[PDB]
Amino acid sequence: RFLKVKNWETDVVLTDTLHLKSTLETGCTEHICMGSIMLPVRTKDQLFPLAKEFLDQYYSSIKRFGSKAHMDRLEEVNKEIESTSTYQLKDTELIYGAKHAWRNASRCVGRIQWSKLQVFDARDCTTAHGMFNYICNHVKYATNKGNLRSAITIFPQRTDGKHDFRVWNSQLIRYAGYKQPDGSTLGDPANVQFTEICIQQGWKAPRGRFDVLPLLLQANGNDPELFQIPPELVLEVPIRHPKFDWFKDLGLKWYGLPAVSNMLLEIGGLEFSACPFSGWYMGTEIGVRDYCDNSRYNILEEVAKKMDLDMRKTSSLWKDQALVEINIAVLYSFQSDKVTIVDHHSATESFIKHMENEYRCRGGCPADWVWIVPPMSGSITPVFHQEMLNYRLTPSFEYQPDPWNTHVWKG
Amino acid sequence: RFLKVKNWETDVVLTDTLHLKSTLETGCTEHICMGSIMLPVRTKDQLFPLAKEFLDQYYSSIKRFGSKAHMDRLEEVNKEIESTSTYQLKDTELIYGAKHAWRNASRCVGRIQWSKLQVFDARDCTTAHGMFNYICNHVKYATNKGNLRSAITIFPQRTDGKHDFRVWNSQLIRYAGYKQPDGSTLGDPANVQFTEICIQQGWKAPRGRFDVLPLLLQANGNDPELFQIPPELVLEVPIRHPKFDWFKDLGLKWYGLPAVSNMLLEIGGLEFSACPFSGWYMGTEIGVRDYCDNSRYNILEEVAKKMDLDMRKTSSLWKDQALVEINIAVLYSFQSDKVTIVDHHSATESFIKHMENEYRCRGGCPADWVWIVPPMSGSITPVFHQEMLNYRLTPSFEYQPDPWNTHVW
Ligand code: HEM
Ligand code: HEM
Ligand SMILES: C[C@H](O)[C@H](O)C1=Nc2c(nc(N)[nH]c2=O)NC1
Ligand SMILES: C[C@H](O)[C@H](O)C1=Nc2c(nc(N)[nH]c2=O)NC1
Ligand SMILES: NC(=[NH2+])NCCC[C@H](N)C(=O)O
Ligand SMILES: NC(=[NH2+])NCCC[C@H](N)C(=O)O
Ligand SMILES: [Zn+2]
Repeated sequence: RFLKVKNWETDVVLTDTLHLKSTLETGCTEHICMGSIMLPVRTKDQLFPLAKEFLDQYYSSIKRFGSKAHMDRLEEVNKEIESTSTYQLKDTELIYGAKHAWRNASRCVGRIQWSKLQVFDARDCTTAHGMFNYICNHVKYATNKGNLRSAITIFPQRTDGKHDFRVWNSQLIRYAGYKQPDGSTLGDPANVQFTEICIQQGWKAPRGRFDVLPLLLQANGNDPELFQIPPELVLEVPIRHPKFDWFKDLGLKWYGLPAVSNMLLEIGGLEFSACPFSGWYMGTEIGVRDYCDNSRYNILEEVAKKMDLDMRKTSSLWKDQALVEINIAVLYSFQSDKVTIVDHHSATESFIKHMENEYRCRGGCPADWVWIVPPMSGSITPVFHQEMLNYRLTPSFEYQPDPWNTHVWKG
Repeated sequence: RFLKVKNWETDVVLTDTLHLKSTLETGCTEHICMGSIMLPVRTKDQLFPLAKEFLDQYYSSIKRFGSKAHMDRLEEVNKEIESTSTYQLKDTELIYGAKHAWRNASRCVGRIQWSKLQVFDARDCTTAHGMFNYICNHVKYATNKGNLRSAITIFPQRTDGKHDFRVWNSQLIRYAGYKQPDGSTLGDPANVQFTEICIQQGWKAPRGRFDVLPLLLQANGNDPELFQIPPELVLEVPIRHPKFDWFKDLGLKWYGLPAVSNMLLEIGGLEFSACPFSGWYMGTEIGVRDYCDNSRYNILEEVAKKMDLDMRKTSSLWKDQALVEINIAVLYSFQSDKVTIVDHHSATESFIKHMENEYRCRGGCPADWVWIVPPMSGSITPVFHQEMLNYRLTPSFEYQPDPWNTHVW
């Protein structure tokens, strides 16, 4: 069955067939849509099928479907599964898998870059210190002195679920958050719980507004260990405004490398629980969400005062005016320091081209409108006017429970 | 069964049971979400259950579920259907149904006012002139000299599909759109077509930027007729800026009464194909969408120019800067002339309050996030952080084919 999506600003209509290759569920039903809900070990029995589907997808991609190599590989994997209850991916398959998990990530607006992902194979890693070393190398490679390069580091896959590798941080680089006894929060409120865990594990917190958190790494199911990322490897950008000189006085800054590190990467049934990946920021992530969310740094009021805006009534749109300025500042500061970053207009325009290309060459592009449309100026970006279909393809990136909720402490 | 929705800014969690009474489909399936797609006569056998469902909910609301009156009514309607192959709602039922259709409109952010809807029963209507009269009265009543009042006028229900009442305009009051020789478009591009169908009908068009279109009314299935709305009944607002004295020079204006007229109202299986309704504007509808959409008035560049902003590269956010000033202008203009209007911050805050009331008093509130979150400053409004469940409840307002693609002169 064919499904069509229309762009209401350009009348361009596209046909989606790729959704037929989707077997996973969305969370919605014929009677209800859960499109705005944030969060809507395997056995041989179930592993064989998943491996085959994947290998079939892989061999078709290299134009070797049905070849001897394809058949030999399928036989080899099946023997290995029956013989060990699992199987190891070849390097080529891992790279293909990682790239496609990105290509299939419906919430990511930066997918036009999917094929250029640098994949670091850390499957030979066995200890927390080893993990730290791999992570430091990823950060330095990806940061590339400001000329950011997309990358992902893949640690050993899950086996019995009791020997998991996990990066307890939600992002490799992030600022600590501290709940004060007067009820206020110093730093980033989003990371208060994790910061408390770090302190308990022994981290000596400098209790500032922008303290880079330490890495809390778990290897082979052991208790996590603390490590400090070499400061020389953490690139930060002081935020200033091109017209307002008092902006710099707000004492704001952010890190240049966004590296999600708490997701699970699934490839051919295999589960990679520690797979930190990084790209580069879209301005609004920082300027709109990290700085202006009421539950994050929440700087709107202060910026509004400095601008001497009429804050007596919302209809003055003081919040909106300030939001724009803060976002102009974030983009300007990053550009001035030559640290890669993309504004939402540029990012969304590129996503539309990528999407159309994907329909034509792949038969579709699963996309989550709720996440794709920028958190500011929605309708003045092309994606707002673009109908999208959301469905789950594999390989894929999945959410997983925070480790502190499930880890069996060994002492 | 029971579903929970969380607000990530307030951590508040609400439980939804109301979705269980859902009947219609959503467009989605367990393998695919069509949440962002704009567009995802009955027989006696089909009607019977629908009527029962409605009366059952109506009587339950007045606290007399399973009463003699309830039973009698169901039996009465039951009989009427068997004979006339349909039935007539009592006035009380018509009012209850219309109010609930609004209550159930998942794409409406202004539902906190749902119970105050004024309903004008125009079922006794029979001609295009009669319809024109009813519409004029609705406009005057709703405009109320700028102190807007919500209202809906309900014309005769569907019978056989060959005797349908329809308002061909998409809104009671909208501006004309003409295709210039310049290749460009004069007026509102969204109505370029409908405009043509009217100009074709003899409408002498002033061919200006903002020309109030004429009503094209269809009664009892006959072909439609034209009518000019008394200019004294159309409240318009000149758009100026609280700081950019030059803004007014732009020469822009918008009407104060937003009145959707191309939808179909379903109550107890009965279909009301002509049911224009009006409320009042949320600022962004005009400032962000009507003025800044690329396929609408598309006025960003021009405004950014006058503001003398660096339009060389997108990263200067000139588009965003201008967008905000404009929207400040709309709210200022309307407020200056005492014409009801609500900003997106106030409107979304009220919707959150409404959702909570609805959850505690009805077990839920169907809502389409894609439409509820305003087209600008999304995450700066509380609804952005609010998980919502979208489902179809009845009575309801449904989309319907433009008549000029079904009629037959
Ligand atoms: C190259 C630059 C990249 C840009 C500009 C980009 C942009 C974005 C943005 C704006 C979001 C939403 C983030 C949020 O709201 O928290 C996102 C989500 C996502 N992206 Fe990307 N991305 C990039 C690279 C990557 C890479 C390297 C991968 C994977 C290898 C990826 C995987 C994902 C996934 C899985 C999500 C959803 C994460 C979640 O659910 O929290 N992205 N991306
Ligand atoms: C009184 C103030 C009202 C406010 C502030 C309000 C606000 C809104 C807004 C902002 C939208 C989206 C419009 C768009 O993007 O095109 C909308 C849609 C809608 N509203 Fe309301 N509304 C009001 C009254 C009404 C009334 C009186 C009814 C019906 C009795 C109603 C039924 C609906 C429906 C069915 C939609 C979706 C229409 C579509 O699909 O195009 N609204 N409303
Ligand atoms: C409840 C709602 O789904 C939630 O607030 C949303 N979060 C996000 C979103 N979009 C992005 N990119 N990131 C989010 O965290 N859209 C909506
Ligand atoms: C494609 C997408 O569904 C479309 O652009 C949208 N239109 C609208 C929307 N929301 C409102 N209120 N009105 C629209 O017309 N959300 C998204
Ligand atoms: N563009 C990216 N790679 N984003 C990753 C998510 C980062 C997160 N949204 C933040 O603001 O820190
Ligand atoms: N608030 C309302 N009643 N809106 C009805 C829809 C009007 C439409 N969005 C417009 O800008 O013309
Ligand atoms: Zn859905």
